[PDB]
Amino acid sequence: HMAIEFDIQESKILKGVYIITPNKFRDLRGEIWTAFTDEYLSKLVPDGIKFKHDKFINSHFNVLRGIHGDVKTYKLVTCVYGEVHQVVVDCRKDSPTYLKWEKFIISYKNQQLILLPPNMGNSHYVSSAAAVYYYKLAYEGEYMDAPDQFTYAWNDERIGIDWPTNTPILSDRDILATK
Amino acid sequence: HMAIEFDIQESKILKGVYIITPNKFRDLRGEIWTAFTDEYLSKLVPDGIKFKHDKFINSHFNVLRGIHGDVKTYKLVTCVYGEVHQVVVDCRKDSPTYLKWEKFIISYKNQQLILLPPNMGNSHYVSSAAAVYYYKLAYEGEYMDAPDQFTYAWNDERIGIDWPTNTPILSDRDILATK
Ligand SMILES: Nc1nc2c(ncn2[C@@H]2O[C@H](COP(=O)(O)OP(=O)(O)O[C@H]3O[C@@H]([C@H](O)CO)[C@H](O)[C@@H](O)[C@@H]3O)[C@@H](O)[C@H]2O)c(=O)[nH]1
Ligand SMILES: Nc1nc2c(ncn2[C@@H]2O[C@H](COP(=O)(O)OP(=O)(O)O[C@H]3O[C@@H]([C@H](O)CO)[C@H](O)[C@@H](O)[C@@H]3O)[C@@H](O)[C@H]2O)c(=O)[nH]1
Repeated sequence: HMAIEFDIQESKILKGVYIITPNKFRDLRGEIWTAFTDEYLSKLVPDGIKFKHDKFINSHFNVLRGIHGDVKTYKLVTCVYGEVHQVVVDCRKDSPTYLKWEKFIISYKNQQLILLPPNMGNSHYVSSAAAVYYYKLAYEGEYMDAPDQFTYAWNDERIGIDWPTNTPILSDRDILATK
Repeated sequence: HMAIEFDIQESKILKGVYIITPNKFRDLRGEIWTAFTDEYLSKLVPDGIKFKHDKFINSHFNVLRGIHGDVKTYKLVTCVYGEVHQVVVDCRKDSPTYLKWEKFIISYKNQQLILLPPNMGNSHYVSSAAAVYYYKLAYEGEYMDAPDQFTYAWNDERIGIDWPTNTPILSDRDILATK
C-alpha cells in the first residue's frame, strides 16, 4: 500500500513560505490523498500554535480574491477542485523581499499546499469554470475577520503580479484597495 | 460581517450521528464558510480524541465507495464539489439500530457535515459529473488503512439501501464484499 507522503521544500523566492506536495492513490474511481496530519505538518508552525480552523472558499471563473493578510494567522492553502493562480506576496515590511511574489498554479495536475506565515499577502485567481479553495488556519486567540486584516491592491504597481487578466471579478473590499 | 455559526442536530434514526450545517457568506464571487473549528466541533467527540487528519477524495460520476468503517476513527464528512448520495450505516453490533441506514444528499446547496463515531459504515455515490468529498478524522495512534478496516457490500440485502444505479464503479475491495 502507499504510505501518506509529503514532499516539503521552502520557496527559493520568499523565506518561510513552504511548498508541500502530497502523494495520491489513483484508480478507476479517481484519487484519495491526505492534505494534512498533525504528525507530519504541525511542524510548519511554531509550537503552541495549532491548526484549529478549516475553511472552503468556492469561487466562479475570473474571480480574484486578495491581496489579504493579518498579523496572527498561519495559512495552509490549496485548490481541491478546478484551477487557481495562487499568489503569495511578502508583506513583512522588515523583509529584504518585501512585495516580491511567487505564483503556484494549483490544479488536478499540480496538487501543492502552500504554507504562509503571518504578515504575508494571500491572493488567488480562478482560471477554471469554478474553484474550491481549501484553507487551514493556525492562530492564537480569535479569528482575524476582514476588519482586522490588511489589503493590498491585486494590481499594486509596486508588486507587479502577472495575472492572466486585467478584468477580474472583485469584492468592494478589493475594488476599494485599487483606490 | 457574519459570525461563524453551526446548526448541530442529532440524527432521528441513528443515535450519536450528528448533522452540522454551517452558515455561508455568499456574494458576487461565490461563497466562504467554515467546515471546522476546534472550539465548536471538538466537543462532539470524547476529551483527548483530536481531529488531526484531513483527506480529499475526488471521484467520477457513478463511483460508489463503501460500505467502510473501523473500530477507532471519528469522521466528519461532506461534499464540497458536485453532489453525492451519502449513506451512513449503523455497524455497531450491540446497537438496537444495527444495519439501519440514513441517506443525505450533500452539495454546496445542502452543506451538511455528518459526524460518525467509530464502528459505523460510511458510503457515498457520485450523482454529479465529478465530486470532491472532504473527510476529517479523529483517532488515537496510527491511521487504519483499508487492510485495518471492515467492509459491507454496498447492495447488502440485510441493509437494503436504495441506490440510484445497479452498476456503480467499484474498487476490487468493494466488488469482493458482494461475493
Ligand atoms: N458565515 C461566514 N462568513 C464569513 C466567514 N469568513 C468570512 N466571512 C464573512 O465574509 C465576508 C468577506 O470576508 P473576507 O475576508 O473579506 O473574504 P475574502 O474571501 O475576500 O478574503 C479572504 O481572502 C483570502 C485570500 O486573499 C484569497 O485566497 C485570505 O487568506 C483570507 O484571510 C481572507 O479572509 C465578511 O463579511 C466576513 O465576515 C465564514 O467562515 N463564515
Ligand atoms: N497516497 C495515499 N494513499 C491512500 C490514502 N488513503 C488511502 N490510500 C490508499 O488508497 C487505497 C484505497 O484505500 P481505501 O481505504 O480502500 O479507499 P476507499 O475510498 O475505497 O475507502 C474509504 O471509504 C470511505 C467511505 O466508505 C466512502 O466515503 C471510508 O469512510 C474510509 O475510511 C475509507 O478509507 C489503499 O491502497 C490505501 O492504502 C492517502 O491519504 N494517501
